[PDB]
Amino acid sequence: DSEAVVAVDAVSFTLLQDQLQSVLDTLSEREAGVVRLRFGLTDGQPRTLDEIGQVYGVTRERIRQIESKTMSKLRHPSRSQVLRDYL
Amino acid sequence: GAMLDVNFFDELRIGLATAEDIRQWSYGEVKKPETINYRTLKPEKDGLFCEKIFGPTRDWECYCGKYKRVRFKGIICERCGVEVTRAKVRRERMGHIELAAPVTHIWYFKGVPSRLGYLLDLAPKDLEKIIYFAAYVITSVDEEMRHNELSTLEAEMAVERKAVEDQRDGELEARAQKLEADLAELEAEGAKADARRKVRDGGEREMRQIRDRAQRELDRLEDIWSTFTKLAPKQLIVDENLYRELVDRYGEYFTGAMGAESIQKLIENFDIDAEAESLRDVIRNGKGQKKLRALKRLKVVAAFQQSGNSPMGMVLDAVPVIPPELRPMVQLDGGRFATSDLNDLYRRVINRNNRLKRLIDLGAPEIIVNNEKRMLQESVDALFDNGRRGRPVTGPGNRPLKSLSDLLKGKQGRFRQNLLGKRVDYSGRSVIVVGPQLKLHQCGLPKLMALELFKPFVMKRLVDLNHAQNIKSAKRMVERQRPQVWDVLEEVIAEHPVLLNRAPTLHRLGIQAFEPMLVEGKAIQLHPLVCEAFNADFDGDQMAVHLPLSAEAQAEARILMLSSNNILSPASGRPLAMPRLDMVTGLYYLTTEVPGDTGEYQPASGDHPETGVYSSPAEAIMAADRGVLSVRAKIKVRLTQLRPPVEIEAELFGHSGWQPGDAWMAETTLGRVMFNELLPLGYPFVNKQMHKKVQAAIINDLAERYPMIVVAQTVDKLKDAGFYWATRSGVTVSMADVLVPPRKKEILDHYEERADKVEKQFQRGALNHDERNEALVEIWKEATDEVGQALREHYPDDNPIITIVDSGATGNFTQTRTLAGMKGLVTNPKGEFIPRPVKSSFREGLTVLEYFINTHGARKGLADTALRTADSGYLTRRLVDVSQDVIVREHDCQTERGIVVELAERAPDGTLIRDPYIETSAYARTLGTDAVDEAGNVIVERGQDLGDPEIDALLAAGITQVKVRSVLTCATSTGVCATCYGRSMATGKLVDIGEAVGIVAAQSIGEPGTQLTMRTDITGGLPRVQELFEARVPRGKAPIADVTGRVRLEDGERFYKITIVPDDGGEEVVYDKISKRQRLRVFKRVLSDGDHVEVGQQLMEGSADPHEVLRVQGPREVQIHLVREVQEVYRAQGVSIHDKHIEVIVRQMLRRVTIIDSGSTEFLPGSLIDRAEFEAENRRVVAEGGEPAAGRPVLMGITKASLATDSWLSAASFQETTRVLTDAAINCRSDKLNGLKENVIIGKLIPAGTGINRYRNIAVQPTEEARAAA
Amino acid sequence: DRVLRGSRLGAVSYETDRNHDLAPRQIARYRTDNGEEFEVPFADDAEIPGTWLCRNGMEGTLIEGDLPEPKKVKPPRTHWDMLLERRSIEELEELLKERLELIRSRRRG
DNA sequence: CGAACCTGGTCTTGACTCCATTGCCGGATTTGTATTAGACTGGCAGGGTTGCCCCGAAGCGGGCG
DNA sequence: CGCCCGCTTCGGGGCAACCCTGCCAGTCTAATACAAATCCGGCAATGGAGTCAAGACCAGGTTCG
Ligand SMILES: [Mg+2]
Ligand SMILES: [Zn+2]
Ligand SMILES: [Zn+2]
Repeated sequence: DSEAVVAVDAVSFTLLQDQLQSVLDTLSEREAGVVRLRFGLTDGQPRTLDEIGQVYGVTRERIRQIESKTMSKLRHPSRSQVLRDYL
Repeated sequence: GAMLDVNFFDELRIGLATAEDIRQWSYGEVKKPETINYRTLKPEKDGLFCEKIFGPTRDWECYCGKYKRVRFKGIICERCGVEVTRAKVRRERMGHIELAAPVTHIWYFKGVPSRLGYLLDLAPKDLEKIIYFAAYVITSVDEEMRHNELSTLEAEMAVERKAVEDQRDGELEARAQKLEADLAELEAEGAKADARRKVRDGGEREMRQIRDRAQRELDRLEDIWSTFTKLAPKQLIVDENLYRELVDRYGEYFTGAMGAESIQKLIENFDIDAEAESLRDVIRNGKGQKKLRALKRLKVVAAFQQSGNSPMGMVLDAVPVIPPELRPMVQLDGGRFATSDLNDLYRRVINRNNRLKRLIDLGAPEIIVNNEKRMLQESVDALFDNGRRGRPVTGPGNRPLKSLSDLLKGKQGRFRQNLLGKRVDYSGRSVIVVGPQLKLHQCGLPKLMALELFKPFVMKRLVDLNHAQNIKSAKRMVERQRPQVWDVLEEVIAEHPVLLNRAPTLHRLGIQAFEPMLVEGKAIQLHPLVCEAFNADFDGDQMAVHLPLSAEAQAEARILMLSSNNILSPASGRPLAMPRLDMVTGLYYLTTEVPGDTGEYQPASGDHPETGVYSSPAEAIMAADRGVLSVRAKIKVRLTQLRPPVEIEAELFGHSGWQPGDAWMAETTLGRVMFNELLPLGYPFVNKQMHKKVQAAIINDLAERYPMIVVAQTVDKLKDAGFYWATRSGVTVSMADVLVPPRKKEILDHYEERADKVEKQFQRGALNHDERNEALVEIWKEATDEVGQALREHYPDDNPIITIVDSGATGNFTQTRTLAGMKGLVTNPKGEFIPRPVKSSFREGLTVLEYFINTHGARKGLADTALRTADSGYLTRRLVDVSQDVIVREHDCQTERGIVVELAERAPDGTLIRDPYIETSAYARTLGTDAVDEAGNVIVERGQDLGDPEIDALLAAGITQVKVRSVLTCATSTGVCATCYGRSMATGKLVDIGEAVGIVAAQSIGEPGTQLTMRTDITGGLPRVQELFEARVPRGKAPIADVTGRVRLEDGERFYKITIVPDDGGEEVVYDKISKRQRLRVFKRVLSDGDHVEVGQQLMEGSADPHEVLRVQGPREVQIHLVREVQEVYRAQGVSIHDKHIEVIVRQMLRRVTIIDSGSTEFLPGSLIDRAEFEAENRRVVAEGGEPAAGRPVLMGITKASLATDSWLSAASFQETTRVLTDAAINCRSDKLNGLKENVIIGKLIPAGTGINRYRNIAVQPTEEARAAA
Repeated sequence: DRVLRGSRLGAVSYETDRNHDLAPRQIARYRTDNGEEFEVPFADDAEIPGTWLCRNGMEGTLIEGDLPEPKKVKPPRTHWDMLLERRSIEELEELLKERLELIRSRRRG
């Protein structure tokens, strides 16, 4: 039955969620909130740039610059050496 | 009740489901015989896989994709119609079909009692004609319309028959007219006088056949009129033309149909109350055959009347559909598909239902619609049980299809294959080798297998030690097997018990728990002492390794099932960690004594002192390391740390003979000193020759008197010294060490001369063939014993063969006699003895014909072993299921009843000669009464363990009979108490309050059934035991007496006759059919004529019937006869079972009593009910109007006893799954989940051992003083 | 010539099983002819159809008084239609008069 | 001593790009139903195997109204 | 007088152990005519979502006259 649960990748997924929580919480509040709303972590549907600019009281261009700067931040080896083995 | 199954259950009620329940379970009606679209592989709409009916295939997705995530959950897509949810509801939602015409359920039509036939009082031959469109049935009729149209229609009938007779005499008149015409054209011209009457005879025969036709239709009209007068409901009408004539003449006055609709009409017009009251009247007043038939009917009629059930659910108006995930259409790799064999039956039912609906709406003649309805009926019957009625439905390749009942029946069902025994995870399997350096509680383990057993433990541990960043690289590190994972594996292995299985598991000691340790290679190393308990040699046997996970299972394997805690056996109480083959030979060589060896004790004078004494065993060991002392010479050492025996203790030290600084001289060998150093400090000096029975007695005493850890360490030391002295013993086999007797040829010639004399006398016709065969058999048996005697006296004592035999290591003297000497007589394919016998030994080499003669018995025994092993497995399976609900519940039932024990019967000269079977009939029990003698003091009081010192005290004080307490007379409600069961065999103390003594007793009885030989008209092996526990009437049925008095013997023609004269005013009891192959009973001499016999005296010779011996002597003697007869079979092979293992099964036999009077409370005459439930119902009925239901105790076999239990789940899981389940659903029997097998099925915690409420609810807290110290 | 690895035709995802919020939804009450009531929870913004195929197995209508009148199709083919496509009214009337005269001659002659 | 500066961001405005997303529309393919007028009229078909036991039903000897 | 109850015989259903090891079975009147349904290939309405260039600008480290 190939459609069953492999039962080691599920607990690896749980530990991946906790590790990603730690890595995202090592940053500030605006960055982690914009990232989680952008990629849809607290909810199923990912909020778009206009939605996050609405919920943050700004324009979408500031949201996009924040997104670009945080994605430039997260590719550091200090924030990548723990997440590299999860793919 | 519950529907989400929170594992909080107390009942499981089965019931006969109606159409209103069926269309309440179902979610949507399936109406098309399609499964899957052939091109896009999606489930079709309204098919057998429809996503609107059974739920969605994709997680949180509708069919048209309009709602595709969790935020739309619990809603229904307004276009497609699939409720959006998880995809696992395709395993739990059911559908249904709405049939165009009703259909009879096959379980209530075709059984061994047909329940529809017993309910409606119809013959099954008639029922198959009704419900399969073969014969009409009158479902209703009028009374008053028939009453007055009786007169008017008999006037109509007389009018019609008058017109019939008018046409008849009109034919007569036309015959007379044509006859006169023949007269005019015959008797006026020239013709033959016979030819002129040929036309007269032709007209006469024409009138005869005309009145023949008229009389036949007269018979037809009389038949239809008489049948219309005697019309009644439930009457079958075969002969279609008669029914059509009756209908189109008398369309009033009655209705009559054909098929399941007519059966449904009969069940409609039905009252159970007046029917059951008429049946009660018939069983009250009737007699003979009609009383038995009315009882068999009253069973099912009262079953339908008592509960809140309706009989209308035996017909079926709506079939339900099983969910599709239990009959999946899985595709393989590469597009190949696999159905599940129920889709074809469901598709056939769907096809024929749609075609019947179209035929009815189209308007078709009766032939096509009737054939279509019988086709639909046959299809539904084939769906429920293929192969029940008529030919089974075969698929491709002539294989019968797997119907719904075939998922349950037999060995491949859900019960015996997937519910009771499942494949488990965290497991392993490998071959075993002998590991003689391990301690007793250890086991070897290959690291390549323990790395896969302990994978998540080692994953967590090497994540914790920073050898990997996370679990993923740790798993890849385990898969690549990097050189640090072993260093982690030792830490995660240490102090973690594992279970080691061996298949087949005969008894309780087939699973023991060891401590593993890492061992190179790939073989599970085993301790050489658990081989006897496992019954495993090293010829390539494999053993499966399991693994506990939680703390409860780890403590269970550490405490309950550890290998160093099970030394004794639960069957007989003898040790099963005793020294086996090589250890026995080593200790026998180490402790034997040779007269005149190197450096003995010779008491000398003149030349020197004795030169045999020593200061200490250290000096003895130094003088044996130098070549002066042999180990087995009689020396006189002075010992300091070995405790002397009782004689020398009371002689030298008297009372305080504590050793470890004292000194005393001891004339022994060196070897017995080295042996007694193995045994502990408190043990007295043994000073014997260690035969295997002496080692059995030593370990038995040492395990009865000392703690268990001392016994385990002593057994380990004994294994070490036994192996080390087994190498140096010098037991080897060479063909110069197999000596032959010197006088073999003279003995063979002397017996050959007598064989020649017998053959010559047969040649001279003085005796027939059978007598000369018996004479030759006797002569050569005598010759075989003579050659064995001469061979026994020829050998020395230090021959390796005779040392291996006489030291009790292995083998017996018949094998040495066949090695050297004479093979003897060989059996036949039938079992006779060929009078040839083989005179060559296996050392001299046999010849061709002697080898070919030997092969008969060899192949016969080798086939019989495997057949008997399968039979013994079946018997153990029956006994475990029967005795499964006998567990200890209290500490003391406080009864005063108890059986007696013979216990060393009186010698006629006058002593107390000991009975041989005291170890298997009186040890380890509790004294039910006191024991006193000569109006003196009590020797053993009430309630003692009754071990060996108390037995010796009783025998020395000179009493013989005691009343002992046992589980036949235990007065607890559910299961036995604890003092009735007495001492447990495996521990040595009193049995606990949670033991499963029933399964222990069943395993201890059915384990050694493989070793039970058989013989060359009474059964004397395993089928004798099987006919005892099943309580059949035996083959050699010997009658017994029924009264005291003398006999009237008669030697009749080819069979005897025996009549017993009573000592009272009764008729003399006659026993007629007693064949001449039976012989008379011998007692004290053989039976004479006029001999005064007792009540329960066996008249003939053979096997008495247990059913009769219960009726004559009551339930006490039937316990004695059944226990003695089973023990007499098992002790023939030298196998000891304690009698408390047999009394458990006998107690489960004699539970229920029969009903011979109903009383006035709900008890049918002939229904077997429990002794507790029936006697409590007498308590309820002595009040509120007093009459007792009269009952007499019955004895029933084990298949008959286990099926009539209180749970329909344990009974259906045992045997005959259909016939148990079908009448459980009639009576609406509700299980209570109270036994032992049902908790195994539904997966809750069993009520035995550590599962009961005494032990499961223990509060564990630190004490208050240790709380303050932290 | 491969390994027996099966898969049911469908995927299994795993997302957050949260019940604290869902989409808002209505409940429509459908009624069949034989006195049955059924509840089908549609979403809020959903064009509720006037008819529905019920769980019982029969086409139930909606309990609000919509009265859609769907104007169903004709019954497909009759034996009368297959007779009329190959015969005419006067010929069928002629055979009717033929059988009428035959039953008259059988009845009274 | 003050003062430019230079650069973290913080944020907005405005233009640009680009790809989903329905919507017709025209045609392609896919699927379902109706209709064929000389005469034709009750199946091929495949095996029968054990042993033991229990029990329920058919049928026959034997008396009875 | 035919009618019906004890015996006997015949037949149907159930069971007959337990560990590995295994990986897929068949076939014969054949077309037209049409219509409805579904799909698919290709622009055409966007229009929103994102991308980029530039800049307005708040104000704290950083380096000169
Ligand atoms: Mg073996
Ligand atoms: Zn949908
Ligand atoms: Zn008791």
